[PDB]
Amino acid sequence: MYGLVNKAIQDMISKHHGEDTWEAIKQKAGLEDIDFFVGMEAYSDDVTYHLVGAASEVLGKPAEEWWIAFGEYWVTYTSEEGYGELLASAGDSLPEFMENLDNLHARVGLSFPQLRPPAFECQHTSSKSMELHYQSTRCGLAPMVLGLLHGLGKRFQTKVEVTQTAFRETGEDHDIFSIKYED
Ligand code: HEM
Repeated sequence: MYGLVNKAIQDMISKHHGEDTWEAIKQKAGLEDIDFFVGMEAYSDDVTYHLVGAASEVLGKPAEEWWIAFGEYWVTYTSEEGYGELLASAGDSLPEFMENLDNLHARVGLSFPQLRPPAFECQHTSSKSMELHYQSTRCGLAPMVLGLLHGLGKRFQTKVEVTQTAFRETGEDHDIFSIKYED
């Protein structure tokens, strides 16, 4: 993934747990040599998965829970490190934001030429609920998606109830979530 994802993970860990801990994770992740992540440069996806795995091993929480925290953090991080206006442009409610998300990543992808973005399709079941289809070229990021949804709930001051109803990792086609939301 592009370096800014890896910077966000370093930032979250460093902010929440201090620099010393970060270094132990980075070493455990096999990344001691990498002096710093370059935000606009592409890295092997392995780098990200290893950081998350090393974070779990060092701080002893399941990786799924790290991905959730990271997903939530990403909503603030992007808003604060150069993508505040882009986020604002994608709307001011959860269902509108989710409808715009593919176009938001198309916009990111004009700037990050090698981007492999997720794909999100909404099927609205009422004015306050939807089924969300999440398609990805990657494995294991559903929990990041749960955390991102919670991040968006906070951004829009909206209560978001999310339950995963289909799983990419089993045979099923792709991850699906049922979501209810209200203000
Ligand atoms: C705020 C709501 C957002 C959500 C819910 C979201 C969702 C996701 C998800 C689930 C992924 C994981 C990749 C995959 O599924 O294959 C991802 C990747 C990524 N997103 Fe977004 N995203 C959001 C906002 C943004 C913003 C504002 C940016 C601006 C930079 C951004 C840039 C990226 C980048 C660089 C990647 C890594 C993909 C790669 O390197 O190929 N995202 N996003």
